[PDB]
Amino acid sequence: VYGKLIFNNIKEYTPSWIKTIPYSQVTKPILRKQPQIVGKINADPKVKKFWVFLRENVQ
Amino acid sequence: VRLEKILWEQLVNVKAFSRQRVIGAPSKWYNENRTEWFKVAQHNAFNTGFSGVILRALEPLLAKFIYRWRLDIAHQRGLTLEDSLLFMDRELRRCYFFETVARQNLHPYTVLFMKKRRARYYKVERGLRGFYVPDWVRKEAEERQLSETVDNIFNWENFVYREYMSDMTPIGRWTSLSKITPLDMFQYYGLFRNEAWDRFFYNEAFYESYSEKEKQEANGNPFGKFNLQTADGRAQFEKEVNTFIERYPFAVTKPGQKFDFTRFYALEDLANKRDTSKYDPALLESVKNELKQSAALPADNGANKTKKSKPILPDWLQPKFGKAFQA
Amino acid sequence: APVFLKALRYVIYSYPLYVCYLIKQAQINAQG
Amino acid sequence: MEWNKGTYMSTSIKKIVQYFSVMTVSFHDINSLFGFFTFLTIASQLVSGTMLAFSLVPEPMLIPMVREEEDVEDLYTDDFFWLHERGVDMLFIFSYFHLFRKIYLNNFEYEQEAAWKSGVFTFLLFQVVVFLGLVLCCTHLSDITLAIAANLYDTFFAGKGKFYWWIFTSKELNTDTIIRLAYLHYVLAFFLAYLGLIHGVDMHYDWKNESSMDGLETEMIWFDEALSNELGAMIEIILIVMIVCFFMYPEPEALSYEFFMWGDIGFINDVRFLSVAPHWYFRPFMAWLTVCPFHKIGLFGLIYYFFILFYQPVIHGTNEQNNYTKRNVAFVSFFINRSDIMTPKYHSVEDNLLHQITFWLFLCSALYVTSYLPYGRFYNRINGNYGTLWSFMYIFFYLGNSFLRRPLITELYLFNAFVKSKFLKK
Amino acid sequence: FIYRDDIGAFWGIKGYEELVTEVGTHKGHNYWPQFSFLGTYDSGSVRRGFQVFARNCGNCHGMIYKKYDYLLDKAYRQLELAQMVSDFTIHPAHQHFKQYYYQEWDERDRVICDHIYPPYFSQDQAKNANGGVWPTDFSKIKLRPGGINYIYNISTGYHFTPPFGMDVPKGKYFNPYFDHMIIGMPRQLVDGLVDYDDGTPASTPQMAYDVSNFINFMQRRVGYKRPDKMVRYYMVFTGGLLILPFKYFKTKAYYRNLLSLRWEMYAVRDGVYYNHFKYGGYNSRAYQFRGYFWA
Amino acid sequence: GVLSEYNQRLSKKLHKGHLVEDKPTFFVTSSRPGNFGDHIDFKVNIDNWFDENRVHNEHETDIRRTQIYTLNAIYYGGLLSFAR
Ligand SMILES: CCCCCCCCCCCCCCCCCC(=O)OC[C@H](COP(=O)([O-])OCC(O)COP(=O)([O-])OC[C@@H](COC(=O)CCCCCCCCCCCCCCCCC)OC(=O)CCCCCCCCCCCCCCCCC)OC(=O)CCCCCCCCCCCCCCCCC
Ligand SMILES: CCCCCCCCCCCCCCCCCC(=O)OC[C@H](COP(=O)([O-])OCC(O)COP(=O)([O-])OC[C@@H](COC(=O)CCCCCCCCCCCCCCCCC)OC(=O)CCCCCCCCCCCCCCCCC)OC(=O)CCCCCCCCCCCCCCCCC
Ligand SMILES: CCCCCCCCCCCCCCCCCC(=O)OC[C@H](COP(=O)([O-])OCC[N+](C)(C)C)OC(=O)CCCCCCCCCCCCCCCCC
Ligand SMILES: CCCCCCCCCCCCCCCCCC(=O)OC[C@H](COP(=O)([O-])OCC[N+](C)(C)C)OC(=O)CCCCCCCCCCCCCCCCC
Ligand SMILES: COC1=C(OC)C(=O)C(C/C=C(\C)CC/C=C(\C)CC/C=C(/C)CC/C=C(/C)CC/C=C(/C)CC/C=C(\C)CC/C=C(\C)CCC=C(C)C)=C(C)C1=O
Ligand SMILES: CCCCCCCC/C=C/CCCCCCCC(=O)OC[C@H](COP(=O)(O)OCCN)OC(=O)CCCCCCC/C=C/CCCCCCCC
Ligand SMILES: CCCCCCCC/C=C\CCCCCCCC(=O)OC[C@H](COP(=O)(O)OCCN)OC(=O)CCCCCCC/C=C\CCCCCCCC
Ligand code: HEC
Ligand code: HEM
Ligand code: HEM
Repeated sequence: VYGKLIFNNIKEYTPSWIKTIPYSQVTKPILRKQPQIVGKINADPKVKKFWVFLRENVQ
Repeated sequence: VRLEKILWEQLVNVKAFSRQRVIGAPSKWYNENRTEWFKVAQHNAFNTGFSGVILRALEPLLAKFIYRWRLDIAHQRGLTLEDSLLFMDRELRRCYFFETVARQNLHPYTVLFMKKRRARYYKVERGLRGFYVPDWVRKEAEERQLSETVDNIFNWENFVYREYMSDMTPIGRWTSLSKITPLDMFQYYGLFRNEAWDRFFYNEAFYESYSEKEKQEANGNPFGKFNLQTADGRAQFEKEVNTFIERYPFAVTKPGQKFDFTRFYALEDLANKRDTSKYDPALLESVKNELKQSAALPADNGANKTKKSKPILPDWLQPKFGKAFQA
Repeated sequence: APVFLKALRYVIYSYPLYVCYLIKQAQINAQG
Repeated sequence: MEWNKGTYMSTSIKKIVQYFSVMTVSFHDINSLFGFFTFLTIASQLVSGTMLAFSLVPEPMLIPMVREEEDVEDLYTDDFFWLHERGVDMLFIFSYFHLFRKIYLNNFEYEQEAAWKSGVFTFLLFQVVVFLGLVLCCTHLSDITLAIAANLYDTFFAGKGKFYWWIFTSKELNTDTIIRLAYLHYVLAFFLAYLGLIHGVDMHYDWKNESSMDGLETEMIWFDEALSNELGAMIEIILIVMIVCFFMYPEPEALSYEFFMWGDIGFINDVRFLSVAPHWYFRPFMAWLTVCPFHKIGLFGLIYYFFILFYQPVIHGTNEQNNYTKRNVAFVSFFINRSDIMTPKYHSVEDNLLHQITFWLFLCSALYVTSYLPYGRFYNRINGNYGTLWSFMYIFFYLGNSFLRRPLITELYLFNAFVKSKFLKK
Repeated sequence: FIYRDDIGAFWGIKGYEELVTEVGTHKGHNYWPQFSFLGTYDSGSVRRGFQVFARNCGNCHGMIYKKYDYLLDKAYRQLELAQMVSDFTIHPAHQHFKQYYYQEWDERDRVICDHIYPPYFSQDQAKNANGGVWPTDFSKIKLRPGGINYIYNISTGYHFTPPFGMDVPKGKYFNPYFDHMIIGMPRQLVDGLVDYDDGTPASTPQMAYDVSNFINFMQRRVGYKRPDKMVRYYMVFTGGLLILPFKYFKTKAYYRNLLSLRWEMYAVRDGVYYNHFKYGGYNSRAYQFRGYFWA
Repeated sequence: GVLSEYNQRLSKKLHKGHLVEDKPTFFVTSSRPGNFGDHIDFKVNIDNWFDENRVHNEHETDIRRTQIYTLNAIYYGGLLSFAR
């Protein structure tokens, strides 16, 4: 879809005629912690303690 | 034994039947371009004879279930016909001959983009089946028409023939595989091939070939010898082109728009000796500039380059800063 | 184009129809 | 043997262990796993079958009584016999589904040859093994199967001599024949595992989930990521088959093809010829035999089916010549004005409707051929079922003719469109 | 694919157009406890069936493959079965494989370990004593039309009369369920023939039902082992259904998790050339291509 | 609740059942090698599953790892029961 076939006569890996987007368009990261997606059962501190116990005693 | 002078050769292959072997100048194997053969065969099949009549009657079905079917499937995945017709899936996946040709000649991008276009869709398809490409990708997919894709296909096929397929000479061969299976072990290649038995020598003249008249006819107007210098001929050509445009939604024009016949007539007149002032100067200038740009080969400008890395050993692998007078 | 290869193709296409013809004749004979 | 250049992969134990612990599998679906289901089932046949080896005494006059007494006194013997019997059917189903899947994908190209032939050979051997197994049942079905096999074998020699005696002693199931056939059955069953291992090693060269080439480079690790999925898919297919069998096969049934297995050789000398029927997997071959009463033509039909199934890559796929091969034609030569034709290229799968139509016609014809028994008591006397005849003819044509699987018009029309579009847009 | 019922072949299975095959299975539903859902053999039914088979049948038929001790855990106990079977005798000529184990030179009372042999020494003696037709061996008799229903139908279906054009030879009887509807067995079941130990009324339908149940109990795939295997199939199917979600988690959701990738293609315009693409790459099967292809 | 997930998820903006971006998106890494230039105009990603496919539990990751191990253990236990 891009265009004509280009052979190895083009030395550069990225030909000049291609388009490079500016820095404005590129989306920026959201460098903040977001709320955890956790269900009711696993949000129970007792269940968390059970998970830790299983991890550090049998796993 | 000599295959020539065998009993069959002595009896049947004789001057009386015009079956004699004629020795001429040595010539390369694969002397006929496959693309040219297909073009001439297509013209003979579709635009001549009862076969032409039948294939013209069935044209709506072929367009519906072959062209539009493929185009719809490709658009669903954000791909164009170029993604399948230019390089077959098999060639992109595993074929070694195409791999060698691409490595020796092609630029990495030509195949990199082809693979990444499918990677886009398939990364999601494998995760969740039934993926439909959104409109923003579909639009850029639909931007490219079939004219440029066929230009690329013809260029690639002609290049492959002229460079590599024109530099081959097949030989009698056994099973290439090293399998101990007797079925595969005793496979015999070289017989039951028409090329093997038609000509025993590289000097023998080629008996069968499309006549120059057939080639010239195939190079004529694809829509059936319309007179572009007459009003009735122009009207017939226009109706034929309009029905073709309707049949092929994304071949030469977007489905919404319509074909511009004045520019095409200007192109044809400029290509041929015929010329006059009946064409607007702006139209002539635009046509000439577009014709120049279409065949122009893109070239690198050598600008907007990134710094070349010159790595140096880390500090902990280098001598410490302090140094005094030894002795 | 070779005579024997062309003949091989013709017999490949035709032999199934020849066997169908033989089967039909056998059915007619078995009918009585 | 300088003509032999070596082997693809050395089957040393360490090399096999490393290859399988490092092998990666691209993301796939259930349809592209039948091959594994074909192997795992074999891995059970070697086990279950072995448990039957310690039970069966090759004496024809004791096999039925021994089986019946071991069903009661011994435990799990009848369970393993049932497992073996149903494993044969499941193996046939999986192998034929795998064959159809690989035919649909146009896996006849040169890079597929090692994968294809190495597979088909195994399939061929599998058939032979199955045949031997039947003879071990010592039922009237085994008697008929052995008689037919001996007749076909003798047809090669034109009925002169006794070249069949070394294995088919007297063309009857006796102690010698049963012993030899049972031991050969065991040996070839265990050889099938090695053949399947070789095929599996070879096929990985160009293994793909679908015809369309996804540009994915990352892959799963076979040992657990792909193995777990394969085992789960096997479980799912077993569940589906059990559900189907529950409705289709109620235990008390008015009639069944298994009733012909009532007779035990030696105990009953009277064979009910009116109701003769094999197991469904060998049903199509006997149906072909009854459809074509001629012995030589029927034998040639069976041999042609198997061998043409073996040589698909050579006949249909691309080779040394990059689609420049000259295919012979019958009628289109006049239309194109050319004695031969260049092999067409755009033989895609997913977007090609002609390929799908032809392949599904072929598959439906095979299913119809396997559907029922022609019942040759008056099948030929009456005008025979035209469906079986047409399906057999189409099976023969599809396997051997490139115009059904690589039609010319697909690329001719595309080139017509290309020329028209380029002319319009220059 | 679509079959015809008026032909006389069930589901398209030819070869049984000269007898009734769909009486109690397809066109009728005769209830049998064993084949019912979560069904099991009725111990009383099999007990009565063995009692009938040991007083009317057996004197003509037998099961060479089977032996009495099959009935130890369901129908009879060891001492009771021994008492019942001690009333019969086996000569050393009966044994299919006399072997060195059987060291008798005369008749002796049977034991539960003895195979079920008829009073005759061989098939030919039975044919001679039964008008030249051999009473079929009930072992493996499951492979008859209607399955367990077969024994029940023939035992009962004697009331109908032959149509015109069919001649019943002397010593033969008309039974529509038998091959060609002519059977050499005279009607055996008559009301009051057998006095049961449990006091059950003795009528020909009840006796036929008990005999059919007993005859089916001795089969291998069907019979005393089928119900437990059916329960086992149910259990395994339940296990597969319950394991499907964990397979989904371990395979498909996992693949979807692995496919959550981010890709970024940048413009690298350093002077370095792409030599590795131009001069690189390997093929495992190169030895199969070298000297053979593309030259 | 147990079934609340289905009810809450029903209110989603997804293209024909697939969660995809509504416009082209391009992501760059500031820690890339210097010889890399700007992002190519090619839209490599159609979907943003890298961010969407997240349970924001960077803390407490080991608990999720143990959960995954437990699910694998259940699957393997069923298979091993059949093998037994
Ligand atoms: C007029 C009479 C007509 C009779 C007709 C009927 C009988 C016909 C067959 C007769 C016997 C020949 C069989 C040939 C092979 C099978 C057929 C075929 O086309 O091959 C398919 C298949 C094609 O392979 P491929 O696709 O090319 O893949 C790569 C190759 O396999 C490359 O392989 P590789 O180089 O990696 O070597 C592999 C080799 C590694 O080698 C070694 O490490 C040692 C090799 C030397 C062993 C020395 C000891 C000899 C005694 C023990 C033999 C054990 C192995 C089995 C040998 C085969 C025969 C039993 O083996 C293994 O890795 C392990 C093997 C697996 C173990 C279990 C095997 C059981 C076989 C039982 C069936 C036998 C075939 C019956 C076929 C019937 C028709 C369908 O070939 C094999 O599977 C080869 C198997 C190994 C053969 C070893 C050498 C055999 C030499 C035979 C000499 C002539 C003997 C004549 C008398 C026979 C009396 C019985
Ligand atoms: C009511 C419904 C009943 C249904 C019954 C079921 C059967 C009927 C057909 C069912 C549907 C089709 C199933 C099979 C095909 C599936 C699709 C497919 O593969 O197509 C792609 C395939 C593409 O082929 P290709 O890629 O061009 O071939 C490459 C080469 O040409 C290489 O190919 P080639 O050039 O070599 O020729 C290929 C093909 C022919 O195909 C072609 O025509 C090739 C070109 C196809 C492209 C399009 C061409 C368009 C122009 C053709 C015009 C032909 C004239 C007809 C004009 C009609 C309009 C006026 O020829 C053959 O393979 C068979 C020839 C056998 C010769 C037998 C001679 C034996 C002589 C010796 C006998 C010895 C024994 C007896 C001795 C007795 C002594 C007394 O085309 C076909 O298969 C053609 C058929 C298209 C679909 C069927 C159309 C209907 C035809 C039958 C109508 C019957 C009506 C009955 C009415 C009854 C009322 C009561
Ligand atoms: C399978 C049984 C094998 C039996 C082997 C017994 C040996 C027989 C030969 C004895 C000596 C007589 C030799 C005569 C001269 C032969 C010369 C010749 O042709 O050279 C060959 C050449 C010779 O080897 P070479 O070319 O390396 O020789 C180099 C020169 N010398 C020997 C001097 C160093 O090699 C071949 O082509 C070998 C062909 C072997 C074919 C084996 C086919 C077996 C098929 C079995 C059945 C398959 C069933 C498949 C499954 C079916 C399922 C339905
Ligand atoms: C509104 C209603 C909604 C509900 C609709 C429900 C529809 C459900 C549909 C489910 C799928 C149905 C399956 C369709 C196909 C049935 C096929 C069939 O009849 O199979 C019967 C058999 C069933 O066994 P069977 O023994 O019961 O056979 C049928 C029995 N009679 C005849 C009585 C009807 O199918 C199988 O088990 C086969 C499965 C694997 C087949 C693999 C292909 C083999 C092909 C070999 C070809 C060999 C060619 C070479 C020969 C040599 C010469 C050329
Ligand atoms: C390349 O592509 C391919 C694939 O991908 C699609 C495939 O899937 C495939 C298919 C793959 C296959 C069929 C392979 C899968 C095989 C299967 C499922 C069956 C075999 C599986 C096995 C695990 C075999 C194990 C064999 C054994 C002998 C070990 C037995 C197992 C266990 C757990 C016991 C281990 C322990 C012991 C032996 C020791 C026990 C005793 C002691 C400790 C006591 C010792 C002390 C004293 C005193 C005795 C192929 C071939 C392929 O090519
Ligand atoms: C154990 C052995 C048992 C007996 C085996 C007997 C085998 C008998 C084989 C008979 C073959 C009959 C056909 C031969 C035709 C040969 C014709 C020929 O060479 O003439 C050339 C002519 C070409 O000329 P034209 O193109 O027409 O001229 C162009 C002019 N501008 O050739 C052809 O067309 C032939 C093409 C097909 C050839 C097929 C050959 C098949 C060979 C198979 C293998 C045979 C092996 C036999 C020994 C086996 C031992 C185990
Ligand atoms: C429906 C058929 C199957 C489908 C086929 C579709 C594709 C067709 C492609 C074209 C195939 C062309 C094949 C042409 C020949 C076919 C011959 C054939 O099949 O046999 C038929 C034909 C006649 O058969 P009938 O049963 O009489 O039929 C009734 C006639 N009124 O058979 C023959 O005549 C064949 C004779 C061949 C004899 C060859 C010589 C054999 C001599 C003995 C050899 C012993 C070798 C021993 C080797 C020992 C080594 C240690
Ligand atoms: C001797 C008087 C017999 C008694 C007592 C019983 N049967 Fe019999 N049976 C006898 C003969 C000679 C035959 C063969 C008839 C023929 O035409 O071949 C039979 C056959 C049967 C059959 C059918 C066998 C078959 O292969 O289809 C059945 C189902 C059968 N007999 C059942 C049966 C029962 C239940 C009996 C006790 C009530 C019984 N038979 C007693 C001779 C004699
Ligand atoms: C006993 C019979 C067979 C067994 C045990 C078997 C086994 C396998 C296995 C395990 C695989 C890899 C998993 C997968 O299928 O995706 C495979 C792939 C494959 N098999 Fe088989 N198979 C058998 C028959 C066949 C047949 C009949 C053919 C062809 C007619 C064949 C050709 C192939 C091909 C082409 C592939 C994939 C290679 C590719 O995609 O290029 N096999 N087989
Ligand atoms: C792929 C491998 C195998 C296949 C395809 C196969 C196939 C068969 C078939 C079709 C039958 C008869 C079917 C029936 O009864 O309806 C059978 C039975 C039998 N098989 Fe196998 N088999 C295989 C492996 C084995 C092995 C390895 C052994 C022994 C080591 C074995 C031993 C037996 C025995 C003894 C019988 C008969 C049992 C009896 O009659 O009681 N099988 N097999």
